[PDB]
Amino acid sequence: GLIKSLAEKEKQLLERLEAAKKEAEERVKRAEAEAKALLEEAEAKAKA
Amino acid sequence: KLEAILSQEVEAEIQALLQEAEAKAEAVKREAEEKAKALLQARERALEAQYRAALRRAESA
Repeated sequence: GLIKSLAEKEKQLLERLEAAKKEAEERVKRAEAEAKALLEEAEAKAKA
Repeated sequence: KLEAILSQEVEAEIQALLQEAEAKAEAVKREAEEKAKALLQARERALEAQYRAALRRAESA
């Protein structure tokens, strides 16, 4: 006599999991972006 | 109480992921640094050759 417990709890724990995956990706990216920018410096030196 | 268990179980996987996803963000930085070193160590060496040749030529000349 109250489906709001299991219904509306699933849709917050599942949404909290997605936000975990986002800042998992949107941070692991940053490391790959940092890498690009490093190997640019790795030329700026070589040409210098 | 149970449920607060289920919520103490998620905030746990969602550090496992965030631990896995910042133990690659180094691996990317390691292999990128171990790249750049080697991408400039061969270059260092190349200039010697291109200079060892150029000065010898200029000795003979």
